[PDB]
Amino acid sequence: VQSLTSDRMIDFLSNKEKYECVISIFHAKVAQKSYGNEKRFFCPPPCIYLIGQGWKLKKDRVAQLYKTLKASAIHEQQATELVAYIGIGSDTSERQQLDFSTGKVRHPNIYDYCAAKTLYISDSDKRKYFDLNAQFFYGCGMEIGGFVSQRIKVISKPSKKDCKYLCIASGTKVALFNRLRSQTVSTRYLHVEGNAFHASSTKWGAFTIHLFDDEDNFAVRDGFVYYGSVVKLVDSVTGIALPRLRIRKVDKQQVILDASCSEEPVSQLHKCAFQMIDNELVYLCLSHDKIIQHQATAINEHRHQINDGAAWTIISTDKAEYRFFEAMGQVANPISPCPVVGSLEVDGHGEASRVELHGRDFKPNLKVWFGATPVETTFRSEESLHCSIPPVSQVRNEQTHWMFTNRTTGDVEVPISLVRDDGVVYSSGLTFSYKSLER
Amino acid sequence: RTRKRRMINASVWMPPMENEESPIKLHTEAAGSYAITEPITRESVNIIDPRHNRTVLHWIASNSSAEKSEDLIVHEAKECIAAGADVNAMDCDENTPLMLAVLARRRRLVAYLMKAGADPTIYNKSERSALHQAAANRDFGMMVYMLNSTKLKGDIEELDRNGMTALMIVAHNEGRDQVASAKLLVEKGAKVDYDGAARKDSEKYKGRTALHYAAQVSNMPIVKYLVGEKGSNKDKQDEDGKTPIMLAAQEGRIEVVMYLIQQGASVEAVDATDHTARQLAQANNHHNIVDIFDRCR
Amino acid sequence: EDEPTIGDLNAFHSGEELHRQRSELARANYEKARPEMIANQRAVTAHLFNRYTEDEERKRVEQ
DNA sequence: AATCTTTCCCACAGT
DNA sequence: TTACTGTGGGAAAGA
Repeated sequence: VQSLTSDRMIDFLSNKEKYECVISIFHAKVAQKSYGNEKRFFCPPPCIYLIGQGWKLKKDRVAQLYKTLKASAIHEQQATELVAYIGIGSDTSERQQLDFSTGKVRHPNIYDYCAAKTLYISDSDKRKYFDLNAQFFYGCGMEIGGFVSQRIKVISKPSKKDCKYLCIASGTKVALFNRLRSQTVSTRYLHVEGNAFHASSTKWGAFTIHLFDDEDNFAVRDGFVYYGSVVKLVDSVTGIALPRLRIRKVDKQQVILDASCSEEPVSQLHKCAFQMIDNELVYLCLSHDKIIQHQATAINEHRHQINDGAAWTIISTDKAEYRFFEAMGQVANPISPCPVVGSLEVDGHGEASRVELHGRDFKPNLKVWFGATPVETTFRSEESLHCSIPPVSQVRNEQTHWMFTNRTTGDVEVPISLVRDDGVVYSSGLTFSYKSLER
Repeated sequence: RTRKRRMINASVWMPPMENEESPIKLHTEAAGSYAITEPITRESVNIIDPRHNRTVLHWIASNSSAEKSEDLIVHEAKECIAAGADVNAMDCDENTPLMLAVLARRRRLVAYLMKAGADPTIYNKSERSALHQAAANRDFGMMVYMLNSTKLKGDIEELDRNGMTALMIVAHNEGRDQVASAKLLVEKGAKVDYDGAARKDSEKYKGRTALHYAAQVSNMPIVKYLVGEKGSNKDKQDEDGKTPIMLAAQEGRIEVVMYLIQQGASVEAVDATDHTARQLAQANNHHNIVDIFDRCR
Repeated sequence: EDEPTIGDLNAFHSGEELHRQRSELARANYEKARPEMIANQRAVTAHLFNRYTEDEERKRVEQ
């Protein structure tokens, strides 16, 4: 029993950075089946990012365990390696291996990232959907966990001329990528590094694609993105965005744009470009691994000629992010069923107060912690937990004051957490506040 | 303003082209417990907003005037409201006074509050109508009362921040008024089998339908009301293609499993990843259930 | 008008009862097949390990 | 039927 | 160069 102690928790909650373990998995929301014996690699490719510096500490918590557990009488540098295998609704595929090896050449706050670009589903797999399967563990046969992504649809080929899996939705996430004539090596994906856009060869970014409505801050509506609609592309991580843009259709390097197109919803894996709002001749383009505007030629009134790398394939992508930290030394078991808190609700008054959490993979073995204050958690579904708000008095002390005490509105907002009755914190990232009328 | 359109703030970046001292005494009082003082005029209330952007009634509503100050609240409200008041102003968390009201379940205060031209409808940060909250903390009356404004019944189907409706939230919580709080809504003007359709559109809200939620870790009283009253096709699938049975089977509620089975709910059909009730129950190790399936056909 | 001030606080409670009720019952169930769970994992999660080493032994044999 | 989707079929441009 | 292998376009087969 390695239960969590108020004190230990503080040590964490205080320096999450020097502790926490983030691991995110980006992927496509639709994959193209491969026929017979060919292999049609998923694209973009599902890649896993290892975030935080706790991944280093996580190493040591084992490095000083393989040796400090050896005790008796070159195989060391091996018992600290990151072994990971990603796989699909595998039934006949071995389950591809991601690198993560210490002997890898590089070519911000990202411990290490790997991409699985060999994945593919055969027609022999007669399932309509399927989800990714990732297993992480250490060289020294030490476990970590096992995850699965959101569902992924299987498509025979991208239609030329359900609907939330075949149309892009107003508030969803996508990736925009460019390719060149029957080959791969030249694949670029719209991404954002250090507060700025460009076009990676290495990785791709997930961008929430908003449907502009009207009026920094702006109006966004609900509705499938239709060709010729003002679209706002926001990066999901950083926050950064691109100027207003009018997504538009394109066929064979030609920006097809008559009136009978605003009756066409942007299908998956189709190509298209974003023409500026003012100079309806300019298109968002990249001229060699760096994005810029561009004045492409005019041809008729119902069409337009654009540059090669000015028209890309849009595709809805999703992602998952797992945050976890070992309160007390690695645990015997793994993490695998890792809870993901969606939204936090509250209803009732003072003595009848109640907090509703929503999410996925909720195991009854979890206790919610308002900051450093555990509560009599109630598991209902593995999608929800109710819990009674603890009395303010018993949350922050002369020590926990500056951290739980909102430096702004002098209120008291504490970080919510889901805890494993085995000393492990699963940070919801949400926060409970207490309306305080002092100062 | 509606749920369909929101306000998204975010930075930006442009691509080149070529290379070459206040603490409102009135409020604290109102907040406090008993002490009613200071002028309660048009300038008193209506105009004043702190750091929570809460108006007097907001704090008055906050029946949290603990230490007990019973009936005065209803009155101390009626005051600032009859001395003029934006009976529909929103606080930090987009909560109309009338809401904080249903939150604290001050049905009386509400009653007047509405009469003062207050709109329940106006949902908060949690894209939740007033009726949701009623359901949120299952206060039967509180809703049976509010279900008299024409405009409210209008937003009967509207779904919250987690894409759930009236019953949806009802069926989700158990109790004895519940099964009636339901009979109410259905009587009021709500279809039993509503999946989120008016929303299949963008906003990623969708899937299930009442029965699902009940099914999902028991609430028998309702699954019985729904599959027994009339309707609810136990064979419906959410955006993950799940039959309540499944949901049930997944979570592990043998109790519900059996009823559904008994009523003729298909066990054939599979989810999105070609799985099925057993494989599910089986997958999460709910043998009790597993065997119940093999004990069938 | 002029009706109520609280609201059947004993439904809400009789309820928070039933719920805390299944939470405990369900805390059991999970604590039951708990090892069976960690088992199906303990193994399949290592089935990859010995699958790693032997496919990692190659880097050693060929040198 | 009228059209879309699914399964083939195959040329191109690299290894 | 000959052999082999992704990918994109397009005909043909089904839905």
